[PDB]
Amino acid sequence: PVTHDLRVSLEEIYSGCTKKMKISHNEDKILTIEVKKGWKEGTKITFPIVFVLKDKPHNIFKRDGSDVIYPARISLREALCGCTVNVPTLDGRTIPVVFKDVIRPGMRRKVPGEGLPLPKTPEKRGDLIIEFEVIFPERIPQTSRTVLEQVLPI
Amino acid sequence: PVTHDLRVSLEEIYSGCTKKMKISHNEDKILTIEVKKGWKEGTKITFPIVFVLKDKPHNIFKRDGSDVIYPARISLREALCGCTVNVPTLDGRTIPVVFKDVIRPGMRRKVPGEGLPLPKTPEKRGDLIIEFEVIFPERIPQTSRTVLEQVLPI
Amino acid sequence: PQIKELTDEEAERLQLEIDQKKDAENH
Amino acid sequence: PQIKELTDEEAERLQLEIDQKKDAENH
Repeated sequence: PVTHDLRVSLEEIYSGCTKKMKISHNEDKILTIEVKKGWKEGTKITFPIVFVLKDKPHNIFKRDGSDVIYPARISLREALCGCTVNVPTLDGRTIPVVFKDVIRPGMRRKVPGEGLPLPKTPEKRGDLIIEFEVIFPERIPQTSRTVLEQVLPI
Repeated sequence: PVTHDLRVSLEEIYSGCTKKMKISHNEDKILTIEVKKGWKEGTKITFPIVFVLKDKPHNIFKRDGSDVIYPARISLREALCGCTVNVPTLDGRTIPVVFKDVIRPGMRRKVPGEGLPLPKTPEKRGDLIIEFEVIFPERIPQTSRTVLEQVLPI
Repeated sequence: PQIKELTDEEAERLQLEIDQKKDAENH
Repeated sequence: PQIKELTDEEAERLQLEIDQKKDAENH
């Protein structure tokens, strides 16, 4: 009744992949493992041994079921005065997504259909969620404080 | 083997309280329930019936075990240019806590010993955690945007 | 089995009943 | 029971062994 962790990258989950696994008991044998589109953490593939699919951490995206989250690290200036976010896609395109209104700390903007394939309807994808991280200045001179007091509301 | 929820306010948990509970089976009988300082959600008091202590929501503080969290809703102006937070205490004092540096969205400042009594050492309290909520302006005129571009770093 | 919280005041008055009932049944 | 991931390349080479072993034991 034996489990071993099968680590799968976001890209593997987006497109599917085949994974080959070596064993010894004492004959060296190969178990092959089709990983179909959009399969979730925990998914069990058993072998008369139980491979349990784990999401490999990715540094651009955080998986949220079939959705994919994108941290957008912008300046406070960008957040107050406007900016363009070049959203990366899982297949390596970039989408400019223009923001005219004030962006708020932790604000989300759904980029529809740029997520993972939903396992059972893999022609239907989840979403890419922009998640804004507004980076404050470490320090503000007395010069700036005095202007900021005049132009920002009480 | 019967459970009934015993809702207890943050103030009751801070100072202790006695709670009286009416029953019928068919005699109306009273179970009394000393609630000692700092008792946590889930705490079971059984009666040959199992009262399970639940935290009543409070609108000023959010309980975090023996710690108490205080949302400080300040303006972006306050966060960039300095402010004084009048921290309320659980016994109704206010503590001014001055911030000179830039306050960051979701920043915490521990106010030591202003939390709940720790159950077994009730002379030793948990902490009050200030949790900052920085409120952005809904809108910024072109006038302000142009100044903000000049005084906030890229 | 019906349970419900009481005030300090409600609870006194209700004991004066289970008492002023265990009075009649102590006869 | 020792398990470990293989590359496409590692896996081929390792079958050529369990094969080029089931060759000797098929004698």
